[PDB]
Amino acid sequence: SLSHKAWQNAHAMYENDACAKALGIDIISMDEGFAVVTMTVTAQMLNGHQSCHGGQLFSLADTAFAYACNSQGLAAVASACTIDFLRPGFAGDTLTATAQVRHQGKQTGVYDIEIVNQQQKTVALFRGKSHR
Amino acid sequence: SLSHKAWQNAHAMYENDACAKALGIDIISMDEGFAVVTMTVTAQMLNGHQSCHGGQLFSLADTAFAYACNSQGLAAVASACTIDFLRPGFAGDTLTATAQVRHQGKQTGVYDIEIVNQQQKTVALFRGKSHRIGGTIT
Amino acid sequence: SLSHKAWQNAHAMYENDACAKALGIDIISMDEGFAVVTMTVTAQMLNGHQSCHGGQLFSLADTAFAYACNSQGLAAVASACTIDFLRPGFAGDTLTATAQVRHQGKQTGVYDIEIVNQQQKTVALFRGKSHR
Amino acid sequence: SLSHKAWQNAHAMYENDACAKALGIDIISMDEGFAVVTMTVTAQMLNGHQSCHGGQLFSLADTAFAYACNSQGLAAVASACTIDFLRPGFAGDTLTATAQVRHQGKQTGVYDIEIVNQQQKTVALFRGKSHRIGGTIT
Repeated sequence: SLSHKAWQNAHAMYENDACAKALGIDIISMDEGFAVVTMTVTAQMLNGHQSCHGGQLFSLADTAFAYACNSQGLAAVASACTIDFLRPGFAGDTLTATAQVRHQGKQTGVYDIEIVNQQQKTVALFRGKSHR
Repeated sequence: SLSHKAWQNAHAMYENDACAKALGIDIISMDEGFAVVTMTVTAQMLNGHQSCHGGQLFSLADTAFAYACNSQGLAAVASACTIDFLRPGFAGDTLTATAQVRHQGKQTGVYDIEIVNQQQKTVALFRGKSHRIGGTIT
Repeated sequence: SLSHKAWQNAHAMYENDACAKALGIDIISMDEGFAVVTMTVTAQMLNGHQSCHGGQLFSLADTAFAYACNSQGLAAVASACTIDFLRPGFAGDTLTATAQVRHQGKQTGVYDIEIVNQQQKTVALFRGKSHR
Repeated sequence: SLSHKAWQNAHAMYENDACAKALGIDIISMDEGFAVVTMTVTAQMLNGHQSCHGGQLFSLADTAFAYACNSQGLAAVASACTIDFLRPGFAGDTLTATAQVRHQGKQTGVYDIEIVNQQQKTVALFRGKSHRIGGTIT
């Protein structure tokens, strides 16, 4: 019932935590409809121009997004995502991704995620459309 | 010709692409403004629904995109892009990403990528915008 | 029944035709899941830099899209749209918008629209996500 | 100060903006990187569901966007953008589009626009990318 819903919440949280662990992502701040997580770029994530590969950035943002869904028990997947890359993230940068619900409908939602560096400059903007 | 140059560029890039090699991406087709790459979904890449993670799918699309927009010999990177996820990728699924130039100016370009599984079903649609960053490729 | 569905088709077509009329849009070619329509930019559509305003371009593309939905009886609205503007459309250009279904799900779809000028250069690319 | 300059720019542009005037757009707030504009949905703008047309909604968002990204005094145009439609706009609805800078480099910028109706419900979310085209505004 209620207890199945609670179980699903806890299950979605365990899964999100396992991906975060495996990516080296830490929760810094989290509350209703938002989450701020951090990650350090390591030399293992560099593309040929020595910056963070777009797929790690996309995961870091996906994980922040999952945590923002999960702050309110609203487990969802992304159905679409738009991303502006403004500056590269280099090895050793500490990247902070904030995700924030902007609209939550009956079946779908829109979430914005901003990734910034340790100089507080914007590395990337995402807007995602979610489903569930 | 243009296709031979496109493949030389792609061989140069792939030879030091550890993300592509780590994910098992192979390149199967190359022409100027055009690339087709391939990857098998292994269990390691799955979320809680036994479905491929977005970042792996994004990475596949971004790889066909990097090849297609670097194929003319001018180093270029993504400034922006959009992805629609249409169907899950399940373990064992073989996924083919095809990237095709829609516009290429002196500095900027637009490239459409489609990811299709072995049943010929669309998994995902991506559209990427590139920016040349100066000089020749890595 | 069937005849209600047929009536709705014909009704959606009349509406799309009235918007096209009011925008000066002509059908050039149309078939299952695609439509190619044209429009001339008039001096009444210019912004301050003397090019077509983005909202006329958006309408021209919306109308091509409606006609592509309607080619197969699949009346829909756009829920999201992404647009790259590559070159302006100037007064007197004849702009051709092609719309093409790329995916059609149970409730939703994706359509691509390209607008080109009379020199066959690309003026704008749209990708739309549709609903119905 | 910065806001006074922002409003001078906006008065200069609006004074010859016939699309804004034709659609009844008014400007109500201006600061550097920031603009709020307003419009009432009349019957003339409705589709077959008695709902505002996308192009009118797009035009409203693009107007707040043009104001916000021209507010620093450097002529700039949209190179790309994306819109999510969330709720219909019905006749009589008063719609407010607020545009806020997320990034502004020397040449390019990103601006987020939200359209809200008189019940404070979101109608639409738009994100636009701008490109400066040289010199001062029209």
